[PDB]
Amino acid sequence: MGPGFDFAQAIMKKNTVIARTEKGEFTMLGVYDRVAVIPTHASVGEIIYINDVETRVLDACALRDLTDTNLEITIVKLDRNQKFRDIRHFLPRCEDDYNDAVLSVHTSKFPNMYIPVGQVTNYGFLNLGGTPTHRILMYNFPTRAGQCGGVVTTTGKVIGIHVGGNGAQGFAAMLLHSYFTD
Repeated sequence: MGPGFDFAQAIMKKNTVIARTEKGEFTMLGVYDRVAVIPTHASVGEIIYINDVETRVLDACALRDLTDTNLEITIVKLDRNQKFRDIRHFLPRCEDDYNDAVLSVHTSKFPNMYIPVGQVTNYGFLNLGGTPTHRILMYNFPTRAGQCGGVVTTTGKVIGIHVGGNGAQGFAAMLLHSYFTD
């Protein structure tokens, strides 16, 4: 409808796949080459389904901060025959608050879904499903089961991936440029 949804759509159409693990279907953001991200609660193994095709996982790393606290981001390298468009220049360098964000989801259940979630707070610490978690972004939208792995954007920036909610608020793990240096 506007430049927010325009930027979100541009990311969804070229930089997302549908990932299936034994824990369900997730929106999965491709970042560069064969490297993507997914919530750590997806429990990625040696094999994953990418758009319903059996795919070997070449590497997977559940990120933690230097306090050894969960970040809820898993970086996955896929044995795929095709690279993602490199979107690392759209990643923030620092932890921040944002205005006017969009959460975008693409699964079998929720194809072509875009949610204007509004103001995003640098919330920080969250007890997420019983697990102490750092670098959490919060937005005041009643997000539901099916939205995990959803991409949070502003005009010009890819800022996080949706990892949970409490029925009134939704929570995203930050994406930082420093996670994807090579």
